[PDB]
Amino acid sequence: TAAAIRAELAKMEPFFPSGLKIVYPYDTTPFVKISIHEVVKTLVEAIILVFLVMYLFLQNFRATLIPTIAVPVVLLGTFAVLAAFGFSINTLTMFGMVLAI
Amino acid sequence: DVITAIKAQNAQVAAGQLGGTPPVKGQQLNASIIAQTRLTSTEEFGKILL
Amino acid sequence: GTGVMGGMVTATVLAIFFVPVFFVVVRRRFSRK
Amino acid sequence: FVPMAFFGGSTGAIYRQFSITIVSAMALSVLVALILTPALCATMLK
Amino acid sequence: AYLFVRLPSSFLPDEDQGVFMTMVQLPAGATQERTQKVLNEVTHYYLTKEKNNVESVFAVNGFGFAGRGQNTGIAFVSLKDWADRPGEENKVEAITMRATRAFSQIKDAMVFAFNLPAIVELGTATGFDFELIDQAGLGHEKLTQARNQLLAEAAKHPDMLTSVRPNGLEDTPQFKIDIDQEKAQALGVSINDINTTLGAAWGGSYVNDFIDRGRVKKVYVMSEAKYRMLPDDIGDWYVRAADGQMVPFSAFSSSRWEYGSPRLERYNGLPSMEILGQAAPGKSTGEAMELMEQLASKLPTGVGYDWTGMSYQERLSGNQAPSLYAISLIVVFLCLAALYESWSIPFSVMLVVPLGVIGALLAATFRGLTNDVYFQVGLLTTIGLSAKNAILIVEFAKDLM
Amino acid sequence: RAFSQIKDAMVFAFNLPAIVELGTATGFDFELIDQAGLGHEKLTQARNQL
Amino acid sequence: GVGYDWTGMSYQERLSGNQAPSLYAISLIVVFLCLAALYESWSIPFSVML
Amino acid sequence: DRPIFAWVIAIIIMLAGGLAILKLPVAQYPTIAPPAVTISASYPGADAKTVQDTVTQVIEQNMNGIDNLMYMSSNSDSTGTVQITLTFESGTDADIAQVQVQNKLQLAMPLLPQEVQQQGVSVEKSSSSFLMVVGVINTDGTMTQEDISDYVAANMKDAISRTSGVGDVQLFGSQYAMRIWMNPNELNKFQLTPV
Amino acid sequence: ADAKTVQDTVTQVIEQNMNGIDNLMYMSSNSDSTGTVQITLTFESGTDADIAQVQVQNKLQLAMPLLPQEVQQQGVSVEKSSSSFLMVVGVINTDGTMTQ
Repeated sequence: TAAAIRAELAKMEPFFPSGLKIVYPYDTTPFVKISIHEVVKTLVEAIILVFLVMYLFLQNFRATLIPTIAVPVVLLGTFAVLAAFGFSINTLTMFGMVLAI
Repeated sequence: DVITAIKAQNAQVAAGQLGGTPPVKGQQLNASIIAQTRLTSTEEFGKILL
Repeated sequence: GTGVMGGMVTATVLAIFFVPVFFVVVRRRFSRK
Repeated sequence: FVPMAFFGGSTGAIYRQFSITIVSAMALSVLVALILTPALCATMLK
Repeated sequence: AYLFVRLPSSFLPDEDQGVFMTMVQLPAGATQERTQKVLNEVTHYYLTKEKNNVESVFAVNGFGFAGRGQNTGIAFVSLKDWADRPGEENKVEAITMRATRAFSQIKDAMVFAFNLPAIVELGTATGFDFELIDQAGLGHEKLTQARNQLLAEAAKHPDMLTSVRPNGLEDTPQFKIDIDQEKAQALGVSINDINTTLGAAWGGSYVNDFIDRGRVKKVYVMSEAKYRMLPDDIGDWYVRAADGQMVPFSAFSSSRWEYGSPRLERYNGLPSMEILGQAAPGKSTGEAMELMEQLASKLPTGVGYDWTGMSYQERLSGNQAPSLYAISLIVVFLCLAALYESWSIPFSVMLVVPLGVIGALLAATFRGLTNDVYFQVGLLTTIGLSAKNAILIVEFAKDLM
Repeated sequence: RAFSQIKDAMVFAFNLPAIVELGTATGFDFELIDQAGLGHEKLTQARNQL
Repeated sequence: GVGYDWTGMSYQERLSGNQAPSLYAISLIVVFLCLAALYESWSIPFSVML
Repeated sequence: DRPIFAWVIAIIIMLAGGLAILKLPVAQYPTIAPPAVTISASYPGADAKTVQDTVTQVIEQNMNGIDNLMYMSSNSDSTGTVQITLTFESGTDADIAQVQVQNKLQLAMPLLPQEVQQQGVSVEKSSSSFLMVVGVINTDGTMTQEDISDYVAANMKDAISRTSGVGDVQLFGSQYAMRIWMNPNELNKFQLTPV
Repeated sequence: ADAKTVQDTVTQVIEQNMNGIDNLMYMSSNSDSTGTVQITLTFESGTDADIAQVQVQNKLQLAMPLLPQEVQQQGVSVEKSSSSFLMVVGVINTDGTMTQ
């Protein structure tokens, strides 16, 4: 919704005369693109941390290049089953993804 | 005459407020003005002047 | 995060050698029948 | 997990805010890590 | 078992949102001028003694929540990024706290500044919302008194404790013109001419629409402020008679004061009032709302009650947490038989489950955390996780057997 | 050719595009909007200029 | 004070262009896909596909 | 089992999942709210007790046969405004709960005075929480509250609400009207009334 | 009514009141000299034509008493569009000709 509220306001930009500065005293859009940013920060921590705690215990590049290759497929395989029958496709699900991680 | 006198006395009108929307900078009080009200009983309908 | 790791620090250590772990195919399989 | 779909009203699909993905990432972890994994164990190992 | 039940349960943790808002409320009018001064002391505090936090203040005079008016007023606060405020002294956990302390500490206005509960509304945590309904068809004053009786009696119970306050209460003195119909009809003025001269000259009037440089806009007539500020400005309004006489109000009017409520509420087509309360520094809803029920039952006749945007409806943890694991426990030892045969394995786990739990409540007490809808999914994750710790040594022993 | 070849009226005769409308092939449809709130004549002239 | 838009021909976002390359894009990913299922490594994936 | 079939199923559930992340950009919530449909009427310059009876009660007395529904609350104000919020079950079609409300208002429409009837009445979906507030401020040759509040509506408020899924735009101000400020002394002098 | 009158007293009233219609792409006008106007609200290809029908009406019901009592009683109509006929059944005369 908010991606197109700006898009509608973007075309009014040039037909303004003197002293019409559009500000953002209240906004909930940058908080959301941070909830996505923190679930990219997390996961990458997990991918690296798993990649390491496999070199500890069962050391070898060619032994860790398997349980770490298997992990993205199940993650993006998750936001894929979100569409069908009558379920979702949102966030608090990208959040709920970090426990599924 | 009866009908016209009914809506002329059983009326719920809309009068404004003391110290309204655009004020004289220095106003201290604000109060909504009540003009006429809707008659509540059979007796008040009896006293409607024709 | 607390819900997992707090509920994990037990589950890991306290549920590998202690009580109802190996008290499972032993203490509550038979010991009776 | 999934029987959490028999939830309430305003705290409604918040327990469907998963148990489903935790089943998805679980059933995907039981299917993708079933079909694959053994697959990428025979190829290059040792 | 004695780890929670001791715990207050988190509904959903109220976050700092990078952005919060304040509120302003004034007594019995109390005009736009009287309020702007108060909104100036607020749109000053943020910009003067909180430069390193406040990005911008958006002061709006004549807004508030529950309704518009020359009495309310709010301001939206933008915050400087997130990394620009490190410590707890730096963000909306304490910013609102020393703000509430700095505002309401002094000055003749009700000011708060609250938090966005990370959602639209209904369901704080331990809070309630009571509705007091006129049932037998009493009066407004024969209801506000039952509201008074249940707010002065509920106020003599801080022994079990509750924090109760009403909404947009007031009941401001109103001015009542009394048009003498017999004096007006004999004097020679139309009753319809009087009400328009009082309506259009005091509250304004919508006449028609006009075109302004392309688009169509309204035409209002209200009269200059100078002649509508006070009760004495009523007298010098002259209405044309049938003869052609400029007859003023006075000679058929009766200037009387008297009270009246500016904000009337109704619940389901019945005169009703809130009332918006709490719980107690101890008990929560289940008792805090329950004792309130018969407190209203010991009130005058024709007074009933309902609960709205907090009375759920039927949800939360309670009445959703036991039936949660009920149809979970039936399935939890189910497939602990599929390849595990009889009731020999169904207790290998199923009772491993409270190994996971023990540390979860410990780390949500020795930390200060609370039972929420993620830790109550952590109570779901770890229990499933235990099916690779425990039941994945049972199908190593049963596989060895 | 037979219609518009002679006579003081604009006449065409076209084809049904095998659908309801929008999407001929290579064609466009331009809209010229009054934005700053000018006049009709201070728009028809921009229509004339374009 | 003169702006512009396009209506019943400005698509919206369709045609062949911007729909023909992303057509065979998610086609080409699937076109050599099952050219491996029973055909092993990247030896058959170019037997067709070209 | 052979692996190349599997390392192809893993190629799917990846571009079939990368196709579902193409719901860019992704919303924050979960529609957790029991859906609310609001009816907002405004009697200009009217008191609280008047709008309570002549406007508010008329609408409530006419709310019969609305599908589903939980409850309804009122806000008959002194400013001469009232809004009735009809709350429905969490999961009801907010598009059908929209039109049931309107088609009971259309039964009480000519019972509302011709002063309030032309003033508006509006039935829309609710949130009571803003997604964005775009402040239009001045930097030079300062126009003024009344001047900007007009232009914010005369040039770009119309472009919003009709756009991508806006419930109701509550603009901060007012667009121009032909304001006529009468003088009772100058009215009485020529034997004239507001009428 | 003339073109410039219906433009302001009828057409602009409806457009000023089109707020909160779900989905939607754009809206065009046709304030004519014949004293007629039709606003065509176009939606996304696949939207429910039954729900896009009623959103439009329930914003017209907000601008209904702002239209003059001359045009108000004359009609106003909200329906689905095609601008292309499926059939035209001409009723002609063969004997004792009645007239247009």
